[PDB]
Amino acid sequence: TKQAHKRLTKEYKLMVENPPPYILARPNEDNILEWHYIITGPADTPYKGGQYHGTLTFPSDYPYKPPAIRMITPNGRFKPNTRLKLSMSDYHPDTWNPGWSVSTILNGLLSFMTSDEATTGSITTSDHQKKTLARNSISYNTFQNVRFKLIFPEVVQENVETLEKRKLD
Amino acid sequence: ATKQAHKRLTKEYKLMVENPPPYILARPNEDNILEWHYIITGPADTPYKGGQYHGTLTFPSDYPYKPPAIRMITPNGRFKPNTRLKLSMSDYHPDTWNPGWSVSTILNGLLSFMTSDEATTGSITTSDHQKKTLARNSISYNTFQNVRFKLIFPEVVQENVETLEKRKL
Amino acid sequence: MQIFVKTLTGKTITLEVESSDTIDNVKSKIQDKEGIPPDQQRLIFAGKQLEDGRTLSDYNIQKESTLHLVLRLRGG
Amino acid sequence: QIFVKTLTGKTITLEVESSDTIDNVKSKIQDKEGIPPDQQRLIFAGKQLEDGRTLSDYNIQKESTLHLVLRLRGG
Repeated sequence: TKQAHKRLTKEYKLMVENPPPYILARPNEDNILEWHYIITGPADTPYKGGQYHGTLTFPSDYPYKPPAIRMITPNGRFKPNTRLKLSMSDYHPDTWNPGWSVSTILNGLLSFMTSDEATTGSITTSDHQKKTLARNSISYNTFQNVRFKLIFPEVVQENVETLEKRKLD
Repeated sequence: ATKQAHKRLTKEYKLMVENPPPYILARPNEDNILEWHYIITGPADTPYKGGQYHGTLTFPSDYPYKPPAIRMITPNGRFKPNTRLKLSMSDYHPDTWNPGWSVSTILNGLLSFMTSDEATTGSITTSDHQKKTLARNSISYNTFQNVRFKLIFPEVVQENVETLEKRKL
Repeated sequence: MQIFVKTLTGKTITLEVESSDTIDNVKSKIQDKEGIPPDQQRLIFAGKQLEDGRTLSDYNIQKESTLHLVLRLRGG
Repeated sequence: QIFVKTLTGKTITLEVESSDTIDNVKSKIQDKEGIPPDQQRLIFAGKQLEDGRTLSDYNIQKESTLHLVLRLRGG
């Protein structure tokens, strides 16, 4: 659709100019409504050093409804490939501000992932499992994530170089 | 699933393996003879050209005396997903039903009504850009966002991954 | 020439038609071959409904092409 | 006088006191921006803040920069 294409094209430029900290995102070149994000685990969180691939599927009525949020890389916090039930705290739960940027949505997602709140899609693991999946996340996206190789071919090239350096030390 | 329904649907399945109707591939659930799954390939000279549309025919336990419930799962722009579609040969018309009608005729009625523009219960109003957009995204939807498609058509999921990889080359 | 028509019960019949024959003429020939309610059904080719006034040549229906009968309930 | 980076990326200044509650801080943010406090979440050096507390509970020195991230709730 024309309205969402122009808005999401603007969102991408704003994100290219100033990406949100720890978050990279770009739209699928064959579908502007489907964005693919990569979350880098913050230092204080057990997800440190993790490469976390997920999708942001914007509805056809964009920008009037929220997107569907999923996570693909095994991480220990969310069930992979499961739509996350995230709503906006309000008197009416079905409230969506049409003016929230994509960077605002992703920053809120990371802030939720760093917390311990539960929702539809939240899984309960330990901290040793979140650290283990954080270490193997780069390997997963490079070899076991078909959508990662299609959307992020250059990041796959950064991953293979990274893993070779991980053999050192 | 009665003995009479099981014999009929097995014969109807056998007839559709030998002579499948154009653009329509269908087979039942191995664990439920009554739950059939179809794949409509979008015909040419229609905005659905090249689309991969997955749906279901839920036959009642007392088949062949009551009509099945027709649905479509893949976002298509013609029908509301996961909603019972009111078609001539469907559970919306029980009194008109004839047990002698073949399963291929039921699917051809769904396909022909899909490529037309007559309104019915379950149909939606979209533009041509929206129909063609969903036709392009249909393969990616059934491959990664359709669990039932992955369980019923695992080999088509593999063909779809091959199709998408080559398109990204 | 000859064409084929799959009836509602899955049966296949053979019709002797000409490219000039209208879809309505074809439906009438079906009724001659076997008692048919023409107003009650429609013919399909290439996954799309065929209109009565148009010809097989207009629809590019060549020889040995198979047409399919689907039910046409008008009372929604 | 403290600063908080809004969702738009801009930085706004707030007339506050260490005695004032986090909720009142968000009310001033709503007066400035329009985002209601229910839809607000504030971070400071890598940790969030609770509405029932005040500014002194997090020992926030005057003229500090805070990051406003959009809250997101789920059940």
